[PDB]
Amino acid sequence: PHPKIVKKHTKKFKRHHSDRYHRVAENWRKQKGIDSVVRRRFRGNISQPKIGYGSNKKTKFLSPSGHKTFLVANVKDLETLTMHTKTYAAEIAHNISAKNRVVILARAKALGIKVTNPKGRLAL
Amino acid sequence: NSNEPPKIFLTTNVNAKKSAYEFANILIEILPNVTFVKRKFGYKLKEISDICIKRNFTDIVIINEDKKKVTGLTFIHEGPTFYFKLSSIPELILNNFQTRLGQTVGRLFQSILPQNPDIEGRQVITLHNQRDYIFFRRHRYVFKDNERVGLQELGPQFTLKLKRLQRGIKEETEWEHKPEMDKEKKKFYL
Amino acid sequence: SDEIVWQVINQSFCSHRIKAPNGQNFCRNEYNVTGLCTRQSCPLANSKYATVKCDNGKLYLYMKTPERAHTPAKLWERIKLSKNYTKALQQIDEHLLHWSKFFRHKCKQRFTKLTQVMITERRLALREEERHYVGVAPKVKRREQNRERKALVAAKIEKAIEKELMDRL
Amino acid sequence: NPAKSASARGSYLRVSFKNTRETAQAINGWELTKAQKYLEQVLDHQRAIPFRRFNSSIGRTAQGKEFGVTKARWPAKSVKFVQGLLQNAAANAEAKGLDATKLYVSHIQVNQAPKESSPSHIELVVTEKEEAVAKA
Amino acid sequence: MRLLVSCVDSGSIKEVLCNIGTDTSVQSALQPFHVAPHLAEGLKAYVDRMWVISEDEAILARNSGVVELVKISKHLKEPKFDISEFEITSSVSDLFDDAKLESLSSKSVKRTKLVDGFVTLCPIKKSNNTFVAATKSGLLHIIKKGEDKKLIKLASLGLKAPVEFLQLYDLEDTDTDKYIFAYGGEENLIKLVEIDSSFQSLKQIWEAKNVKNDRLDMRVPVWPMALRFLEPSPGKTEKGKLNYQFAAITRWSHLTKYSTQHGRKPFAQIDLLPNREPLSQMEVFDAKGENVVSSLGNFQSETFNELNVITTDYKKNVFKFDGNGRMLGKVGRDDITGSSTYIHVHDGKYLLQGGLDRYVRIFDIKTNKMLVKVYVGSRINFIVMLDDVEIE
RNA sequence: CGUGGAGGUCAGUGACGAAGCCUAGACCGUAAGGUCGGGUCGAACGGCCUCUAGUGCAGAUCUUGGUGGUAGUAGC
RNA sequence: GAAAUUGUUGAAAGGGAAGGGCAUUUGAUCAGACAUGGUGUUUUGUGCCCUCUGCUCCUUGUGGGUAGGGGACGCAU
Repeated sequence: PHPKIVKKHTKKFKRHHSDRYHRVAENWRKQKGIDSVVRRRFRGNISQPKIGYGSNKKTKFLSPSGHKTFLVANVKDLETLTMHTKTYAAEIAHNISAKNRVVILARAKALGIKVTNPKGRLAL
Repeated sequence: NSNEPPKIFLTTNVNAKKSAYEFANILIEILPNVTFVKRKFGYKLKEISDICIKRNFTDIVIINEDKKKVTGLTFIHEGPTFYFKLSSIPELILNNFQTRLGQTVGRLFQSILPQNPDIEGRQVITLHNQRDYIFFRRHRYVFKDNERVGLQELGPQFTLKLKRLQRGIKEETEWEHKPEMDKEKKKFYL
Repeated sequence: SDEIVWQVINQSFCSHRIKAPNGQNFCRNEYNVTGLCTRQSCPLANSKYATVKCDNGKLYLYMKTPERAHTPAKLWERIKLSKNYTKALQQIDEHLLHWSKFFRHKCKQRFTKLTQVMITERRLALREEERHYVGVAPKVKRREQNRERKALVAAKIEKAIEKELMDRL
Repeated sequence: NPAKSASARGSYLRVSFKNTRETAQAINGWELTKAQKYLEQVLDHQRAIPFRRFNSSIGRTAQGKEFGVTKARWPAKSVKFVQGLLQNAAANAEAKGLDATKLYVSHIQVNQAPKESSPSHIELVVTEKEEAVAKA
Repeated sequence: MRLLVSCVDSGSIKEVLCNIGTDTSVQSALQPFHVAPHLAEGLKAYVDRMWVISEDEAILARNSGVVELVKISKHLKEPKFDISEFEITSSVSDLFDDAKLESLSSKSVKRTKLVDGFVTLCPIKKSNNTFVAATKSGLLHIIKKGEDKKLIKLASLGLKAPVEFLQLYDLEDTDTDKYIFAYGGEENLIKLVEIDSSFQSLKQIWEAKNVKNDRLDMRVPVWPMALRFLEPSPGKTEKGKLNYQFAAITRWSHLTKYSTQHGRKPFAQIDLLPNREPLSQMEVFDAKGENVVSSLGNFQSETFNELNVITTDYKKNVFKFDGNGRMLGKVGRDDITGSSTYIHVHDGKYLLQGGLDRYVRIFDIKTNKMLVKVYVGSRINFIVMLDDVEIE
């Protein structure tokens, strides 16, 4: 197995005053106003991003179920994962058709790789 | 047929999460002598067929689930097997089945639902056929003194659509619905 | 000489390399062990190398050396390998002799994995005849929904019921 | 339920959005012919039609005692158009074969149009209320 | 035309009468003259197979386990044409055994129980009254029709059961007297058996053995569906070995080309289709509508490359292949809606068709156009082309 | 990190649905951003290695367009 | 076919405010494996296993590829 996966901070950072205005969006950006409250970090305001939140190099990039993620298109591509079924799990880039997915599926169970997003575009 | 009561065997998908068991519990009303193993595990369908025949199961109903909504119903009677798929003792009605292919499914739902047909229905199960779509829902049957019979709609509700009809258990397909078969528009089958 | 061919492969690109979202970057070459193009697994800069690979038959150990380096059409030698996992492993660490530890350690593994793969694929060949996957094109959807809606709309569905009941009376 | 229902639509009317709005809202849920009765009674200066929204310059008036409001008005233009809508909705209804004794207005809507007037788009679906909706 | 078609619903035999170009799918096209049921004995007794040596004489194989015999004569109708009346002169009854089958119904993958029925009915020889009638269960009823006008049972013989298909090798001549059958079935390798006109003696002279294990080091299944002989192979005729050539279709879509002089393995086993598509029956046609075949169907020429075959699935499709397997193409692709039960090349220039769809169809080989389509309103398993007729 | 075009390369993906837009779905990044699941849609488009720019928005009594409150108001 | 902005239906709170931060609560709501084996032990067929008999290409080596007659290590049971 793996260590226990700890995010250190699980809440997406929002841009100051994002909600009070639409002409402002939700993608974090800095505050350069030297008067501003969010820049000088007054109590009770939003939390900047800062390096200390950087996660644990051991479990970094790990999806929760414990694997990592690797993004495949055709079967010839997932054959690179014959070795690592214990670390990487592979999922199927969105534009793949419903014709080839089912192929990546069957062959991806034979190899015994975990596909994070099966059930995409496939009924029974 | 009109000899022994239909003694049926309902089933489900392999894993078959909640919704399946739900709709199962909505089936138990419209049929009877209905049991179901409630758990199915890996076997080969030959086995299930045999063990059913020894137990005097005339016919088996297979529910199919997409883990979310029920999709498709296979009816297997030693004889033909139907694959429908669906989108949401009493009396019975059918409509607009007139055809060979139609009267096949007619013979189905006239065999299955009535439970060696019974009577006194103040609530009726209505199967109507519009183009390439079998529907049924269940009303309750109330005369209004002049002519027209008022009804309550007491549910449930959903349409079927026939897709497979094939001769043995699995044996050969005697009809299909292609994707293209509706390239042509006015056909209407049954 | 080889270290250069590496460094070229480590700055310019290989035709084949992947760069997964985390920092590490696969090597999709058909012939390599471990599938990560790094100094010691990238078959293009080694000049001495050995892997295991399925033919659709059993698992041929492919080997190369410096001497056929210039004669690619035939460079990889090839060996078959037994169906005795034990005897196999003995064949593998047999042919590899003073080939360094890397290739015995790893080649053995690739054998183990591909064997297991075979065994699985053999199981799955025998299973679940039922419920194949199927796709449904989008306009298939749209068509079905609408045509259904119109189907119901066309059937006023009580007029049938009542008229059938006046019938039964 | 569409199976038992009838739809009337209107569009590109030239009215006031606000007046048409309310005078649409007032009848939501009413039986058919009592509705026509209403619109009739309200076009002749009997029982005016309450405005819960736009209350500036609206004189206190007694008859609004039915609805909980002292404010109402006798708009001319609006109840004409919606009146007709109820007409043709009744036509669509009858040729459908529906039942005018069950028939009431299940849905009514108005919403703005291009442009400076304030034209409108109206939607109403009457339906025949059925006794005994659902078991279970 | 005048044709016969076995009606599975009532267990009868319809006769169909009409021109080239017929369709019932529309009021426009020209219409069938006549369709008739005859001698409808019930779902048990529906006709398993049918053979007509000469126009008046047609032998019934009847699923009740009963062989009958049919005298045919034309008479006035009710333009102008004639029809016939069909009444049974001779019979020999209860020729089956179910229970021996039923004991193996567990091993097969098929359905529930296994009915006994006739998997072959035909003449021997090509000038002879003899008939070799085969059962699922292995029982071989060999019955020559005595000149007494009556059918008489010559022998009942054993096979290694069940027996799916059986074939007589006539390509040599009528004379040499010592008859070769090849038969096969469930997990049952192809087997060459021989029989004398003493008709009590069958020795198994040859038996195939399966191809080597497949890609997965698993074992390819064994299910030969159908077999058609060729000439012996030219070249140096070799020590100890029968000289024959023949080719067989498996459920598993394997085309299998056997040459004894080579040995016991098939030298070519080639899957025609992706992933184990189940097939059925067979026909050997030729490109030009030509007649290349014996009267029981064995293709005549000594090289496979000159072979072309028609094979069906269990769903709709009907295919045309070469000796190599490269598909020539579908037939009735845009038409057939259902399992195509029966296909017989006729005169090399015609194609019989019929099945669960309930349209009897007739297609042309080289043009690949549907000539004739008739709605009998029944599942029909079998078709025979009677006299091609004028229309008055 | 992202945007527009270019030179390679994935024998990349794509009418079995590319882009795009919606999303009270999920995961990943500390963040810039990224990647998948549904939904609508119809024909092109993306990842790695490098080049080149008309390349990143909340503001400018900013420009152009669309909308509102003001209000069915003052009023005709 | 986006946003602003508006209508309808439903949710929810409100009577003196909305918005944000840390945390749970309650409601709704959604996701939640084609996991279904492994290690052996025995019975028994088949064949890439055994024993005969070949054939072939070349990097001629602790190599591939392939056929036929038979018999009892992988596979199935």
